[PDB]
Amino acid sequence: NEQDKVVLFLCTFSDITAFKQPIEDDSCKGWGKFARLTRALTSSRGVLQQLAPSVQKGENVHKHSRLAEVLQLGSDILPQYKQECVFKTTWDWI
Amino acid sequence: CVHLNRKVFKEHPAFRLASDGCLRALAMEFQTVHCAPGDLIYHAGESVDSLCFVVSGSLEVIQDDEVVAILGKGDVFGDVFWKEATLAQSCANVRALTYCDLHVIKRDALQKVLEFYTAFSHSFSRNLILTYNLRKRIVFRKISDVKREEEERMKRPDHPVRRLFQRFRQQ
Amino acid sequence: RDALQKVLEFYTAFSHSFSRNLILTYNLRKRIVFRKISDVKREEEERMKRPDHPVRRLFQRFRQQ
Amino acid sequence: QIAEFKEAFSLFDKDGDGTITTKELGTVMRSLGQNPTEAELQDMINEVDADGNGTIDFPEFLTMMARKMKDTDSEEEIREAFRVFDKDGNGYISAAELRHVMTNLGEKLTDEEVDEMIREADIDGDGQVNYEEFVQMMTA
Amino acid sequence: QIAEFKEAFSLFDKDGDGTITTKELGTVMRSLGQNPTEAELQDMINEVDADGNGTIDFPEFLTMMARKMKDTDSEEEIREAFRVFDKDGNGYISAAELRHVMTNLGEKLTDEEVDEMIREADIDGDGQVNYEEFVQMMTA
Repeated sequence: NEQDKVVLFLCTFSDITAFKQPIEDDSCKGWGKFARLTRALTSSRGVLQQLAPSVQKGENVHKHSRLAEVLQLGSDILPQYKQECVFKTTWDWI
Repeated sequence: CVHLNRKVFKEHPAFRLASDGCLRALAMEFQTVHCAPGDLIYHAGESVDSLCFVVSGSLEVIQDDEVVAILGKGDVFGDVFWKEATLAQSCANVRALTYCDLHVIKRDALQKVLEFYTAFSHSFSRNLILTYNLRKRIVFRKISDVKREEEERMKRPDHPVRRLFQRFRQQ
Repeated sequence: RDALQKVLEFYTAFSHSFSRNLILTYNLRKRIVFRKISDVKREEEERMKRPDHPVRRLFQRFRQQ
Repeated sequence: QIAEFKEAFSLFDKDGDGTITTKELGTVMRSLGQNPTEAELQDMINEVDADGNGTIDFPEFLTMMARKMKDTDSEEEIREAFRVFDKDGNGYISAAELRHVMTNLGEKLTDEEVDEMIREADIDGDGQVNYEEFVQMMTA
Repeated sequence: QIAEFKEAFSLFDKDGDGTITTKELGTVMRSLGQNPTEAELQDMINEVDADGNGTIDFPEFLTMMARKMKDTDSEEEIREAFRVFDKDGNGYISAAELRHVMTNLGEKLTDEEVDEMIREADIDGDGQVNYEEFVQMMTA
């Protein structure tokens, strides 16, 4: 805060289903659960891991880049919930 | 007025099932508030008589000096009138954070329109989800209070008063 | 209608002759039932085209209506 | 909703032919952080595709998507009623549609009853009934 | 009210030491128009003082003032309830104060009942209860 008090919490999210592992309690098929995992992690893979479908090792590059985007977002967690000329008059007079 | 309240009618799912006559007879009742930042609409204890749609800006909802709800673009607060038919007090302050554009409607004109447009009012009740009831006081405790309770381990006649608590049991 | 009803409540002997003489050119309450000629053209087209129990009971509710 | 999946299918195909090859599947699977067996990828392609030529169109995916729907019973029954009442399949129920299903189902009503059901079900005043106006009468 | 006496105690002490001597008492008694016996003044000092050194502090007067209170029974009972409910002694009853006296007295209520009593007793909306809001519930 401006009073430096811990007044709020920010919890940001994404979908790491396809990145780690598919685990289903039940599904129609392996491809069906895989398709649901790809459709769920759409804005994760799509607008962040753009050129990453061409490359391999997405856990080493693109997932780390999305975590770094969250790190830059934590750098942008600075607004802190707070409210955020006579020389021109004298200059125009003279 | 319909063009002025297009910012409600094109956005909310509560209004996309309305007749165009209902659209005009609603839009003729919608005031428009330009809330300055830091200025509060409903003080805690004031009468809630007008559900508000937020078409622009950001709002905070303060109950007991604590932010309970942040209201963004496209949120509805106030109180459901047509279910309750009861005037209530605002259990929370509602302050604005930014230059806020609200489209409010008092409960009397709303009830007039909803009594006239009977087939619309059911879909209105089914579709309109209040982002914050300003009647229903929400029960919560502060973390300073449970810190005091954890401090109270160091600390560790009622009969005229506990019967009053039994009156609370009678309450 | 409010000022009209005020006057007609006051002028009682006039209001009967008013009711007898005033013929509405169009009732804006009474919805008039009609069909379009495009619709019966579609019905004549429907000769080429030529489960209900949860819904037809609703139609029986229409019978109850 | 149903058609809104296929943008990620644009992320599925790397060639851009409307036909998902096994190499694009292996590339996106290695991009997923996993090293799968390409024989199991051929098994998944042969189980997924209806063409059966190592590549599948999105209509071949549509049956698997409908199998993976698994929605509620009530919305499925009302969607069945909406599909069998909209003979045109345009998402709208005409008065001729109501008359033809009144004749085909067996419950014969007068034409004023057809227009009465149309005027009572409709709220917005368009002469036709949407799915929300449909479930407004499917509720009671 | 209780602390509002001591300004006249500023008229009591002539030295200005926080300790009423016998000579200041004799001076103000001769100023009262009476010629008392200084032995009886020493008797009054020894009966009044708790220090017992020919001079008394205002805390030594406070017990005699509390004896000379003699207020009503009802306000004394409600003041006893207010003193035992305000464990902080700040003239205000927190919700933690109500919860701790609910646990210590024995009458255990849910936390929503604590906040219900807080919200029903309070009128001005401060989250705490004053003595007038206290006697508002002590009346019924």
